[PDB]
Amino acid sequence: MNGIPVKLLNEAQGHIVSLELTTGATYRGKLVESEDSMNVQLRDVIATEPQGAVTHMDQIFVRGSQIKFIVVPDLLKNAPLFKKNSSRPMPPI
Amino acid sequence: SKIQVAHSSRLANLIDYKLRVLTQDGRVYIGQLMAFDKHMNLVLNECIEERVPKTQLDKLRPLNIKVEKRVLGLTILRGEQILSTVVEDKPLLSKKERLVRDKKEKKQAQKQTKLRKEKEK
Amino acid sequence: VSTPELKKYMDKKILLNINGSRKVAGILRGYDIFLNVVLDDAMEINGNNHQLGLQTVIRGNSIISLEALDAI
Amino acid sequence: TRYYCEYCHSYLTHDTLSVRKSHLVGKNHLRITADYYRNKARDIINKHNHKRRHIGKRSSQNETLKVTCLSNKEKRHIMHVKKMNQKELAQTSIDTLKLLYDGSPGYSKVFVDANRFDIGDLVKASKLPQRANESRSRDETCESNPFPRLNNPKKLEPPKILSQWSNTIPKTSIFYS
Amino acid sequence: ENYTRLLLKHINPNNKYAINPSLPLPLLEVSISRSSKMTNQAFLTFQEEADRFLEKYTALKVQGRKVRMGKARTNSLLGXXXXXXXXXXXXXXXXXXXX
Amino acid sequence: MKLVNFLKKLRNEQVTIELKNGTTVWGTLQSVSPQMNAILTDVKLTLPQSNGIAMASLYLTGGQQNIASLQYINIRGNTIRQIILPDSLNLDSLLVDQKQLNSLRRS
RNA sequence: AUACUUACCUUAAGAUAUCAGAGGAGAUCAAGAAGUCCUACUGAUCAAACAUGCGCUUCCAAGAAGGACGUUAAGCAUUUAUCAUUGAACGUUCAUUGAACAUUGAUGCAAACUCCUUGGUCACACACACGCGGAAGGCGUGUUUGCUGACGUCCCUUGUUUCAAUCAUUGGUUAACUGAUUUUUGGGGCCCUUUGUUCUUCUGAGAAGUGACACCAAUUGGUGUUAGGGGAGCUGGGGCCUUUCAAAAUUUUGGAAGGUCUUGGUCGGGUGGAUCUUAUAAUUUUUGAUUUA
Ligand SMILES: [Zn+2]
Repeated sequence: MNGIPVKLLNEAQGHIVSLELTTGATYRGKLVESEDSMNVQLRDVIATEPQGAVTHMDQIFVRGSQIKFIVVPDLLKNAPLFKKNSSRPMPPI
Repeated sequence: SKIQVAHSSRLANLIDYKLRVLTQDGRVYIGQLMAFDKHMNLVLNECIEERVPKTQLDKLRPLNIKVEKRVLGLTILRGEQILSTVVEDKPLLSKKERLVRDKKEKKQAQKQTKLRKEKEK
Repeated sequence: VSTPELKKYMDKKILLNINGSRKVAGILRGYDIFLNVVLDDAMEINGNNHQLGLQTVIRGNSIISLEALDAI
Repeated sequence: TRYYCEYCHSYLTHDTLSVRKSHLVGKNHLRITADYYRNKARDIINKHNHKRRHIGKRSSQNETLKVTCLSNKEKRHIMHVKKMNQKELAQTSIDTLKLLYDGSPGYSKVFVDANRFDIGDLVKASKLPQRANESRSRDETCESNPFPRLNNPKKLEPPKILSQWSNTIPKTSIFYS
Repeated sequence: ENYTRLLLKHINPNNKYAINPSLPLPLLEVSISRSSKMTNQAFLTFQEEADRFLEKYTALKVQGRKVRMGKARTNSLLGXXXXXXXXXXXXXXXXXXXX
Repeated sequence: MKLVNFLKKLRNEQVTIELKNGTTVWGTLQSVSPQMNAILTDVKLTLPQSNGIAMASLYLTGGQQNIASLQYINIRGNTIRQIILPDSLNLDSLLVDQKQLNSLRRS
């Protein structure tokens, strides 16, 4: 399945992220819902074109394979996904 | 940088090191890797991203280089648009300290499972 | 594997930016697991306008992003 | 297959999109979630630095000053007071301009929080599902409140003051109400 | 030649200390020994121009605390090579050293 | 039948690597990954005569002061264009592929 | 906590060292398959962990390294601050109409100050050559396992260090002397940022404890902490010495035992996780559209 980083992207739902795209566009806004395939949907999006302008989308849906990176907020530095030793409470049967 | 990186270590051994991962654009990300995956999606804590400008690139040609850094902090970079990663700083806490820390984490985890077994009773 | 969450945009006028400067505005008639997109009344906007026929379908490789021009 | 929820410490027997959405919107998940994030921050603020403090090696040390310790009950009390006060100073915002522009022609489009058009569609969409049992909007014009001092508004509130220095105020104000 | 003192013996082993002394003194001989007796002491050897540069000194080290200069009591080996027999002198000094 | 296993027989061997960018890399293989993420200690890497993206990607990797001498470089598989083996090595030994042999006995 | 109702969902596969023999599966056709599979069998290589060494190698105190998402700072130099249509005057200027961040910037060159975080500001010594415990890597040896772990000891102290006196015990020499250890008292130094004046609680160094404590939400839920040092017992490893036995030609090797020193510690499973194969070289990260022609 997923692996740690896209699990983090599944964690940072509804919080102010910033995306660069491969075009150089860095969308920024609240993260409505990410998928496992890194297609991410965003709201109140403020966009920076490659030309240097800035605009405001309301409701964007950027495809995963043109994301350059994504920045989540800082606090997720401390996240239970990163805990190397948290033991599993008897998986279901 | 005289850092003397571990001659038999790969990604999982490189954890919590300060990396200098480099991309297809030629942008550099600098920060603590805290996780990777199969596709080499990295997280990068406290990350700073540096470019060279097109103009400073002329000075880079065959020296002091005005690299442009923006600060991306906790970012989570992708395995598609990267090139290669190297290691820039060793982590904060040494091998004995990391080892004792992992011991304490495991003891606390076993204890939390004992508490789950107690609440289950 | 997972089909995308374009269900909110199901009848609402969206604007793809296709590929880097192509910008196509239509109504989202369909989506598959690859983000291949069936648009109705595609009207390619150059910064001059050009209409693109009744129905169209656009490759989910070429699609970079899409905005909901209609309110939700 | 199995989706372990690290907060809830429960499992999802088979991962799919809908059980993920329904779980992450679930109130149990949000409660354990909020407890955890608050918890990590109060741990990191509580956790003392305890640096190595590499002590250097050094005539003019003739003056000697008295330290001031406290009792363990006094320590615990003043720490509790500081905890409550940090928690106040973080949470508190400043009202004023809401209470200042109360009568205004376009107060009820601009400060009434989701009539602004910019953040406006959020608070309708950010409204929680209201499954359990049990707005001054744009309609307001000038002629709703013609003359605000007919129907008595409350006065401007008197400004707030540190209780630590509340004893040192001007006694006996000029001009009694 | 000139011997300098208080020159921070825990800087390096052999060549990086020769780089750090030449950097803060931005010479053809900078002898520094790892033995316990000669620890915070070093000897640079250029003789009259070296006497002029020693007369120029106020010099602090890259690790910190100020270095005191002084004239060499006998010579360095490079001064004896400049004055050049000498191989017999090196043999006699080695024979005195092993004694 | 994949040939990455070939490279997996090449730990502690000294190759060069030319990348899809145009970067040339000199330094031993410590390992290689399933999808050919090749990790390489004791690199010095060069850029032949130029590509500005490659100029940036060269300088920015530290220790540039145009040979850049680096302790340890992981290289992603889809960046490795071609890889020049040492000529001392005998190809007749390595391509035998004990897995392919066993599969011939499995048939 | 229990009940009821609704909504959603229920299984990708395989392997876990590799190679060669011993034996098995004692191979359903007239003495035999070939192969393939397993193993507390053995041999070889590899991987991982642990221990020990390497007279290994490198780095560890006003300055050195790194940073400023700071200033001096409008420091100095350069450049740029829309298009289309119509009218008028001599390509330009002005006016009207329609369409779509920032000049105190941006770019280049530096330079200086201030500030920030880290580090053995160790032990020794302060002198005329040609030390232990730290941190990071490399190599060697040995053990163990072929993935990993989960599921089904005692005592003292915690401000430290040194010096003198008193007393106790033990050893030696001829009641005296010397040495060691422990307790008490006192002085000197260093330090108390131990910032809450100290593993947790309480009291103003002492007392208690090793499920408890601390705290945020609404008794319940969540996270963290339960330490550090020293000594002894026991155990593991290395080095030296002695004795015995075997082999080879007094010497070498191997095994055992004792002493001394140093370092470290105090069977199963439809379980999950990790690694690697296969789907998987077709639009979403690894089988190329980032050398700009
Ligand atoms: Zn949950």
